[PDB]
Amino acid sequence: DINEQRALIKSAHRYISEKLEDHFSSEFLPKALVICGSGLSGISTKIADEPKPLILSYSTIPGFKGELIFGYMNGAPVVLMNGRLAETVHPIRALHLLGSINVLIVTNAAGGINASFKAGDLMCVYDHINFPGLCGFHPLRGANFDEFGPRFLATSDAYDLELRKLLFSKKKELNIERKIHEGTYSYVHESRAESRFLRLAGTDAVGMSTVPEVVTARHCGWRVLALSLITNECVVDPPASAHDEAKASKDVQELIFSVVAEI
Amino acid sequence: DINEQRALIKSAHRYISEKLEDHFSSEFLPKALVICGSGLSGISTKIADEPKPLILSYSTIPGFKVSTVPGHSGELIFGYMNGAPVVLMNGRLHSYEGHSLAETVHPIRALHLLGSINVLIVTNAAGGINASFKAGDLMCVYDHINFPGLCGFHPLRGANFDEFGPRFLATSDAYDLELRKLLFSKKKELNIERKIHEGTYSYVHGPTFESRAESRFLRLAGTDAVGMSTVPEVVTARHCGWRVLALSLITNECVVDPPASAHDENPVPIQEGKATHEEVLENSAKASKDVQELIFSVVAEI
Amino acid sequence: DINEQRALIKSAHRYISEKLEDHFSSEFLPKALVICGSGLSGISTKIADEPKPLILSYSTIPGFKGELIFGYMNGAPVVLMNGRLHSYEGHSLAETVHPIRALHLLGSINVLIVTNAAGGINASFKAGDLMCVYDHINFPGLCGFHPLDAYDLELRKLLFSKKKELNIERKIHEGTYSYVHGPTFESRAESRFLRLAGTDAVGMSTVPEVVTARHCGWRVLALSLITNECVVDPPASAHDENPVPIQEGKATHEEVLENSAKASKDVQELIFSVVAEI
Ligand SMILES: O=c1[nH]cnc2c(C[N@@H+]3C[C@H](CO)[C@@H](O)C3)c[nH]c12
Ligand SMILES: O=c1[nH]cnc2c(C[N@H+]3C[C@H](CO)[C@@H](O)C3)c[nH]c12
Repeated sequence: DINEQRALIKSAHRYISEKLEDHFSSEFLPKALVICGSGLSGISTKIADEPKPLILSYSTIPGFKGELIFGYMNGAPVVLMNGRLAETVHPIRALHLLGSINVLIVTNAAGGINASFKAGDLMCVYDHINFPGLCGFHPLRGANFDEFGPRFLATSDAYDLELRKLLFSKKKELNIERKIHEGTYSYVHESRAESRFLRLAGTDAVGMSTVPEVVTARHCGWRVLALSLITNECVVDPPASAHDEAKASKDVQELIFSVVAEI
Repeated sequence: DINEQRALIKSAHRYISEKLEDHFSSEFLPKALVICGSGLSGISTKIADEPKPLILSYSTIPGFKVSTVPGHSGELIFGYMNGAPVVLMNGRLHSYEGHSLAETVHPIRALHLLGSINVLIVTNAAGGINASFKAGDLMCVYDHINFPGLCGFHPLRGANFDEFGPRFLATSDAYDLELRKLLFSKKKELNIERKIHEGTYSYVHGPTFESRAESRFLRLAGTDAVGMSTVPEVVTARHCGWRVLALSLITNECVVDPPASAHDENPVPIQEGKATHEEVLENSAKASKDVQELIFSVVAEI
Repeated sequence: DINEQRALIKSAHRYISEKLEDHFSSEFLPKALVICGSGLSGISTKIADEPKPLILSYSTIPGFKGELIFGYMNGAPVVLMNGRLHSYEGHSLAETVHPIRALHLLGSINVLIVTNAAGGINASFKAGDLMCVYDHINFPGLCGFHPLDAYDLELRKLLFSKKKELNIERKIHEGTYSYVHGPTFESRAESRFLRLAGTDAVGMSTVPEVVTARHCGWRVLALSLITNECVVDPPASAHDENPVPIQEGKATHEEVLENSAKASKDVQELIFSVVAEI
């Protein structure tokens, strides 16, 4: 089970590393993996046309259940995951074997739970609640990959302070007027009562991605920067009583483009 | 399948029972199962040399799964502690290792069939969520939160073992009052100064330590200490009709403050105070002698 | 699995549809499905004698893991589910809602009326009160357990108008039902948690049926019978010299069944009145 998972991770790396060497004139050693969430596939446009980026379809990569994009962004070599529990984070581990990536930048679309948030706002993630992981669906469940990281991983330090300071500094410099908050992302696998529960539980934004990748990247020792696009404000007010009578993506693109040059 | 689970339970029992009958000259009828938590395997040193104890490796008993952790694979130790026949589970299984909850509590079912055990004494290490707790303190468990259980991961899911207990088990009475009073009486008798709080333990799956927001969530939900075991064993023992005494060692203080903000002028490093397994083990080791002596005293009076 | 799940649902519909054709002289097209929860089998007595109702045991219907009763109630053609399935029994959520998906294929049902027993979490509720459900919290759904605006306002108003018309004194609250997996009754700390989470009543069923009915395009009316008041007080401390016994007030299935049966006549009268205006 872990033996087969290890072999598939090594096969994926083996394949990827070979394709890089055949494609690039110099060693390609990406400093970051960028995961483009829903509606944010335009991050790819920010990849320079020279040298010609390398594109591998997931179908072609051993053990990948979409495409991987290898190229330069603002002078830095990166990999983009265009589209996306053990198997869902397999790509992170396969890419870790390249031995160059030290930052995961992950973007997603999320529902606004914090009452201050409005659609179109951004939220830099500085904490998370991994609801399925508290219960029994967890990317690290099973035998530990001892070569990658520890059996018991702290997550109180999951969201790098310097990367967050960097993101905000870059926003003020490109003078982006879009609202950006800092808060807690809750991962779940939506009623008024459930949204109310999420709010009182401490949720600022909610969605069904990101956290398993953040946990897996942290397990590998990477730094993590995570950014949510608030697509809508969830309603928390009770139903009526029977007794009664893509502008965002553009901004995300430029933020990330700026960020990676200092990564 | 339940008829498959019954067969595995009956098989484990038969193996264990036959081992005992061949090892001890008097019928061995343990009154308590003691489950030893992280860093507390020292409890086994309280088993007397005479009569010779019996040690059964998990790897040799049907249905038992071994730890994925080397080389602590886990063993059942049958012997006399302070004159009382007991069985110790030296090592427990955790669901984060990849075992089903049913697998982690199978030994309780198998041992129930000996027909003598009426008390579970369960120990564990836990992170302190209650702000007043400090590493080194003990907490006597008088209540729990089974959040994974509410959400679909429950050791009693499936056809009910009607031979053992009710389809619908109350848990508002899970933590016997007289055993908790016994525990505190022994603290007094032994002049142990270590604090023993009383409070609520929450089971979470792991294997990550909790984020700040998760810990804040557990806190607002009423958690005093958090760990990755114990609750499914308690529930299963209760299903079998045993009384339960549960004792947590607070091995670390969960970090619950919001992380440094990007806007903060003098930020606290987000790594400050982070939990590590090494801190848990070293703190378990420091408190082990007190835990050993408390249990040694308790088993003579059950 | 999925293109085969579809086959089992069609197989169930074929079985049922032919049994109905064989049984009734005129086309029988039920407009409501009533799911009879814990201790509420008495609904069956409200089915009229003429035309004779058809009973189908769950054991003879393809894919069903109880009985289905097809007949007229207060002039309305309905189906009753006498017995429901629960995830704590080891059944997948898909298996627990299979009967709804099969019956949807008749193309005639447009209302689910679902009843259940529930523990009272709201401090003001008493055993014997009813609660009309207007919202829910799906706890297993947080982890992705899933069978595949929910609770019709006009049906809720209809329920209250019938309580008034029938002079039923029994209290009917309106509030939030929390679905938790079971099969244990909640600990004191768990019940206090549910209360702070916004729960008014707690139970181990219903939500997956509601979600499935909505997916099939049906309106939903859900009624909980409060059968017991959940214990919330912290248990006796070892330091208390005058402790309240930890067993005091504990939930039992016996209490649930007895209290379900006591409220059953009122619930039957309500549902009987409602289906005629569905
Ligand atoms: O206090 C409660 N907690 C959770 N569920 C129920 C229920 C509902 N049903 C009743 C049945 C156990 O009596 C089981 O299927 C859950 C009644 N009271 C409670
Ligand atoms: O802060 C905590 N959170 C969750 N569990 C534990 C435990 C119990 N542990 C011990 C072990 C990790 O150190 C693992 O099996 C769960 C001690 N401290 C904490």
